[PDB]
Amino acid sequence: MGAQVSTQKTGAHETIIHYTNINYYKDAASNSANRQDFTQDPGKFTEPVKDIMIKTMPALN
Amino acid sequence: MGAQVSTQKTGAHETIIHYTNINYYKDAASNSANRQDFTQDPGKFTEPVKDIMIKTMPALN
Amino acid sequence: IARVADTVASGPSNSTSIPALTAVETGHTSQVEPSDTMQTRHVKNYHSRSESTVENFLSRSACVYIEEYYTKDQDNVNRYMSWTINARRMVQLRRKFELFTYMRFDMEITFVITSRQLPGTSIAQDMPPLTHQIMYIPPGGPVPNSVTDFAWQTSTNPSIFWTEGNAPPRMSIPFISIGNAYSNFYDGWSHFSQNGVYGYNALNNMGKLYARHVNKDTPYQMSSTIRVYFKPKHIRVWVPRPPRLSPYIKSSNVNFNPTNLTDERSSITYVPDTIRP
Amino acid sequence: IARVADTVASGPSNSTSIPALTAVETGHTSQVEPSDTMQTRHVKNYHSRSESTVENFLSRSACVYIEEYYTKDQDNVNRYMSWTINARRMVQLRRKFELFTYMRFDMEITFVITSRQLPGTSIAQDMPPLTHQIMYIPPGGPVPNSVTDFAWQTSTNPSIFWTEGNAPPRMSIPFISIGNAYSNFYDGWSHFSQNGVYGYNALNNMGKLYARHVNKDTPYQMSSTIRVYFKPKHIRVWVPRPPRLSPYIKSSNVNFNPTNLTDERSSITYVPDTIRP
Amino acid sequence: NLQSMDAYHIEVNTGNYQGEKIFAFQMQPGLESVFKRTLMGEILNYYAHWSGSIKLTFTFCGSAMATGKLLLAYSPPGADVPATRKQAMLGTHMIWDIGLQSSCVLCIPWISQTHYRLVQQDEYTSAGNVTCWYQTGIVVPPGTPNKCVVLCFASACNDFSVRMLRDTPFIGQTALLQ
Amino acid sequence: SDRVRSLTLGNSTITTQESANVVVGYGRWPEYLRDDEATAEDQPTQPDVATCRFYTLESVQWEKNSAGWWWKFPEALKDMGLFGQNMLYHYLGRAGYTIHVQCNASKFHQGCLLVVCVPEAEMGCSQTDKEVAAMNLTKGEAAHKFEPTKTNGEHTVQSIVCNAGMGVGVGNLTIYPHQWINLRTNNCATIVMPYVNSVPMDNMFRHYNFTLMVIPFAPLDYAAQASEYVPVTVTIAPMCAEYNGLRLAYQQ
Amino acid sequence: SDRVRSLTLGNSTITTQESANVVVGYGRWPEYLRDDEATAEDQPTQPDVATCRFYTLESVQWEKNSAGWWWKFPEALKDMGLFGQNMLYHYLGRAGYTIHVQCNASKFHQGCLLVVCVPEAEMGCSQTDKEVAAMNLTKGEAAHKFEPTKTNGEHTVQSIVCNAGMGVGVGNLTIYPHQWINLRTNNCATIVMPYVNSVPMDNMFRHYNFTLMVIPFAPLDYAAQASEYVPVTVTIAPMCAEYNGLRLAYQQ
Ligand SMILES: CCCCCCCCCCCC(=O)O
Ligand SMILES: CCCCCCCCCCCC(=O)O
Repeated sequence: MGAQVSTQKTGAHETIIHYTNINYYKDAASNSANRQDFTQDPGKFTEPVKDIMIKTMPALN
Repeated sequence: MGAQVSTQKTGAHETIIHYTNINYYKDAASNSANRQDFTQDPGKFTEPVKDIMIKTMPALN
Repeated sequence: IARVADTVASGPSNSTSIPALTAVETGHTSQVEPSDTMQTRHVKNYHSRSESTVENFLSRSACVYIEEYYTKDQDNVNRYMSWTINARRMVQLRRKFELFTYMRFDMEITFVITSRQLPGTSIAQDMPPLTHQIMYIPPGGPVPNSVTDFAWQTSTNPSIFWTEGNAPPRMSIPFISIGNAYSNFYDGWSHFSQNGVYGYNALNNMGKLYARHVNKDTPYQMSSTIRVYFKPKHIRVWVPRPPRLSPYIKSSNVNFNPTNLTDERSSITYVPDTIRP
Repeated sequence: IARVADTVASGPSNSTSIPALTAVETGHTSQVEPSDTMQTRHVKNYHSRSESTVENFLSRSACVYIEEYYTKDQDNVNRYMSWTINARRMVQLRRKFELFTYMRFDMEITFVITSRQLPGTSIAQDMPPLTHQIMYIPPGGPVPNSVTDFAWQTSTNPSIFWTEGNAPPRMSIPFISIGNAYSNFYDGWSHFSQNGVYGYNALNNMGKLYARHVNKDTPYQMSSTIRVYFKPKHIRVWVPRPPRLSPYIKSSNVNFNPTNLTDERSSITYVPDTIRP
Repeated sequence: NLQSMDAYHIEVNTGNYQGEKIFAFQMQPGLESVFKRTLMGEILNYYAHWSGSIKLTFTFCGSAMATGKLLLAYSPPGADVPATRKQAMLGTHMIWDIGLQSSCVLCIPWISQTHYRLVQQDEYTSAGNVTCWYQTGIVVPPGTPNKCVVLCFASACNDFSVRMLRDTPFIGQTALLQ
Repeated sequence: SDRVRSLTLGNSTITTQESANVVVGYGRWPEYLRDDEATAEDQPTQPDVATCRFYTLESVQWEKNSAGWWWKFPEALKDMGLFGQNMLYHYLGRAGYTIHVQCNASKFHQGCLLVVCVPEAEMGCSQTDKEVAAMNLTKGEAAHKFEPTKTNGEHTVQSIVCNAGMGVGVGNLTIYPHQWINLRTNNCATIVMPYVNSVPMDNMFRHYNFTLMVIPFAPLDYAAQASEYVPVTVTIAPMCAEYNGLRLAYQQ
Repeated sequence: SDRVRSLTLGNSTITTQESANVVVGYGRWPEYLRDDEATAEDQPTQPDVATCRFYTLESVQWEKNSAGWWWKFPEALKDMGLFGQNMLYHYLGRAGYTIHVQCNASKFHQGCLLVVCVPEAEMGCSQTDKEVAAMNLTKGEAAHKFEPTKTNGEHTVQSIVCNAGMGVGVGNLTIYPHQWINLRTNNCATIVMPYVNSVPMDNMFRHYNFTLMVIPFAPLDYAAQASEYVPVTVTIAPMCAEYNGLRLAYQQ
């Protein structure tokens, strides 16, 4: 089938950890949640300044 | 098996979106609806004229 | 795939091109678009007519019939159901099917059977789960005259045995019509002398459907209501037509009462003022 | 993958580097870390922000509504349910959604329907399993005015038929909004004259949801309580905002009563002594 | 006229009628009583969402000797309905000149904030109005009618589309038919 | 068939089934000001479709005794949508304009109008000893009309047609961009006027770049029972509208 | 020196010698609507320099007991030059905006303001049982002010500062595009807001895209003989202004 093997979340016996998935429905809205999308970009809220500010330097000068 | 992978309808997280299907019954009447047949030809009802009419021109002349 | 047309960017104009001018007398529907009668900007239209498909439009279970049958043999209550299959007794689905003159498709039939115990002063029971039997009888087959008729043997007629509590019974059927397509409208007669039956009933004959309780008898009177649902799939439709305007009166013909073309209003120039700061 | 930043080993310092000094006036949030203001050791941090994901945060079924409807037609008890879909009547889920201004996602809807028999002196029955019907009516569709209205034919409106005992009915729905994203806050009006409806209700319109017992009638009065659950999936959120501080008063607007910024305490220098040998 | 062919008739007369509004209506393909029942609107009522442009074709049914110029205007939501020709003329309009070509199309462009609109249009998803006026007037020779009929046609464009399947509110019953 | 024509500017479109070609100013077509001809250093604003669209003015009635009419632009469009708004807020302006005069009758009516665009149509006063008042030269979209006889007004314009209120012969106005509306063949007249002035730009309230005159040379006539109401509507659309010198709106 | 900065939009220019960088919305900079995101088919109008310029609103006085102020856009600019004219004549609008709040004192004065831009700043009513009136939400370039105590008005906004009239904590407003004006280091605050909405465009009278709030966290203070008049002026300039749906001006 259109099987798609992904990686499972670390277990309590770490340091065959993968699962299989197949969509049965025609609408993408039927698929399960995307609990594995780990994107980040705090810059939008933490550093929305026009002029890049270097940590080790004075904010104003 | 006789699996057949198709494309799913766009989801609310666009811009692995495919599903698998296998028929289990011997009669085609048992299969699911054909919700993905997008054919069109309005000409039958909107332009059933014998002489092609060019938009940018006079209907009668 | 089933995407909609985009709008080409148009600019000023001043030529002998007359896309706005035409003549409906030809029976031709103008193929003009905004860009032909004004300055438009380019627009990548991603909209899709995927849900306008005749398949997606008609492929949805809709109730087509409903009858009630009792368990005990008291009074003149019917203990079994009988029905001359057709979708002309439920205005909703009937109106959709009638948007087209001819139809061809397979169909998914689902049954929603529910029971109850009729009111009473002393009705303490303990009846086991009620099992029902739905039997389809194609034109000509023997019809049962009782809840114990030999016809319920279902020797060759398709039949379903369902017990309450479980998921509503279902099953698909192909394209039965003896013609190349089902006919929603038949402007003709059943007899060559131009008389007898007129319209649908003149040719359509999908047979009958019977139901009953397979349980012998109940201490106190109980009744069940079966609801038949139709869901056409693998659809094909021909010759579209004006939607039903007048309410449906009979389920055997198209009789109607002179109905208004639409709702009324003050005058041709009436437009409600919705802006009042 | 969604791992956290490690701490670089830092040693003594004595330069013109001023990572600790800054100016919040710029609207810039200091990007300082322990290693910048002290001597730190190397630490391979394996922690992950996998559960802080907007997906994992909002993708959890939360109750959004609850109503009760009876079986028998006694007194002025509603025999069916009606509901103008929205998630502003349950503070819990409503507060989460309101952490962001705009949202976009598909959704998994689950229904928890439970029934009961109202108290009485003589209520000995034997009612078969109760079957329910939940019908969604998008804006404009015909609304039923009784438990026997023609609207329940569900000709094209999505509907579910569930019998007690089985797993709670469920079904997914895409992104309905006619806009590019659901709006939790609308600082505007419904009319151009800047009047009429203000806020959410001014534009959101997900339609209505109706429920009922498909069973004809019960010997003695019984009632059922339906609980609707929402679980957004394939989530997208924009413009974060200050969490709700004041309790929710109305489900149509953001009205509130002047609430305290936080709990009080003795003085700014108050810290409970927890060490008393 | 709810049961006569006059319901479709849009009269136009000879003589001074400046400042007079020939007709007007809202742009609710599925809610407006004017469109509510047309093939187009009749279908929209099986859906809750709609989008795209609309083609309003006008046909002059007067005599071959009658002449005239009409101003077909369309004003997007936001302001009051055009009370004068000047106000209407400020919006998307089409000056139709009656001649050999009987019909004239007034394509109402899709100028909405949102991608889609509700068939059960409310003030939020307002579409605007359409008002018709006399650009000049209808001049006619001796021995010729002074009143003429102007038919109106409505249909969707190649950029039109519905979206939310629902049941039509134009059909119901109180019991199984027989 | 060159009889039918269509015009599209902005959100406006005009239709015709009985036109007579299109006169294009002095052979030139409206164009924005080039850098090697500009003077105003500030970057101009170009509303485009916002101001460059068809504006219809108050219709006028053509009678068996009508002597003529005249409009002055861009003044006449001071209250027309955004085109008029830019005139108020800006010191300098520049536009093209597409004049389209409509007037239909029937194969049984007769008459002939002269649609002309006169650049710098400086007019004279009724009383040669006095001066004229702006109020008598141009009054918004309201048209001033020529008289078949001499006028007497204090500060009125010498409306006597034969001299076109300029002290010249009306039969020579054909030297300006024009067209005729001979009812037996026409139905309208279109003229595309390019920006004509001795300066790259100019104020639009203080200066009346050109005057549109509609003078009938063939008296309107017809038989009994024949529509007596024959209106003449004027529609004009700015082209390549540029504006400079943005400041507080001018109080009319 | 990053202290000094200059802003130029249209025929307007702002100067500063004591700024603190520039906050750019949510990392985005104003941009015109793309074809793959547009809905309105008609070609939009872009006045550019005509509407995209610095508009100064009525100044406000900062007092030792001032609790705050707030403005709602684009509504607040309904009567500002041509930007307001396009709002009247058009059904749809879209703009960026460059907020620049000025406020100078001296090395002897003290105080700290919080300049913030709150998208969809839906506000509550004084009487939780009633509704609010547009007149109490935004009143042109006239600023509404927050109160240090609870309000009682019938259809008034709950001006009590601590809740910012939104039922939230004022200390958390820092999650929105903002800057502070700490007199001992600042002199002004600039914020470039990109078009933020769940729709490509929207009406500019019916919808208040965002609210500008200036709330002081450090009370204005000073000694005797020290200028007691400390005004706070707000200047804003639209960016990438687009308009659709041209029609008859809307009567306010
Ligand atoms: C086993 C059950 C068989 C039921 C047959 C139903 C056939 C439906 C045909 C509908 C014809 C029509 O709608 O014109
Ligand atoms: C078939 C049931 C359909 C129910 C539609 C629910 C839509 C929920 C939308 C929530 C909008 C919001 O929270 O801003």
